[PDB]
Amino acid sequence: GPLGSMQNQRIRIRLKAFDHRLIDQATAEIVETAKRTGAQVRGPIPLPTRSRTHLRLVDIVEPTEKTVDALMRLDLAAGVDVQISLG
Amino acid sequence: MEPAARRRARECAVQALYSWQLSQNDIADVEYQFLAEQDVKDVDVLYFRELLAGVATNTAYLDGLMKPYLSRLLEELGQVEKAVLRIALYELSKRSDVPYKVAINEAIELAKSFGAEDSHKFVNGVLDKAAPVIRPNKK
Repeated sequence: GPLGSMQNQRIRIRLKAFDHRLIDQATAEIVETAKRTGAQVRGPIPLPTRSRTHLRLVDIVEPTEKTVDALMRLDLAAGVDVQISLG
Repeated sequence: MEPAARRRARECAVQALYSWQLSQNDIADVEYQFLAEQDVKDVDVLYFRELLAGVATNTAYLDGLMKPYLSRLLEELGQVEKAVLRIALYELSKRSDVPYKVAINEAIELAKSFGAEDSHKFVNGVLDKAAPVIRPNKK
């Protein structure tokens, strides 16, 4: 069933990639999707590169059903790993 | 120079200015949110605040300084590199309380930490050309 109002819940996203161009494009796409959605963005921030892997963190606050649906529809490029949670 | 807290402030400023580049949120909200959610107990927070505000209020100027050195790139400048170079150029041009060599060296170290492969060599090359124009005394 539907996720309900998601009061006080946050979407937390961690991105990884070997290609910094791909990671920054995916980050931008996630930000745009969230903001067009009526949600707010925290970050994104870069972390220090580890084992030649670029890392970004971004969160989405006050997500709506339209936010979640827009994120699902978004096609993220091959070569970027996205870990995502809601709570 | 410089104190570890100021080094940490510049590190945090790269992260926050990356945030601002990507989110397009108001810089006042970026400052508030970053400081509310990030661990800054070891940071010169005043310097961090002054860096965001300064880079944000001089971005056209800073990007103008940077533009000629980007003329050969086939790809858009990376977001981390853009943040690092904005900060470095800002410090060279407005924060003469930061020694010339510190501003340059710390930019190279930030590119090494956060940037693309060989990012730090690119940053070194840009600053080697731009820095003596901004601070002709090299101090």
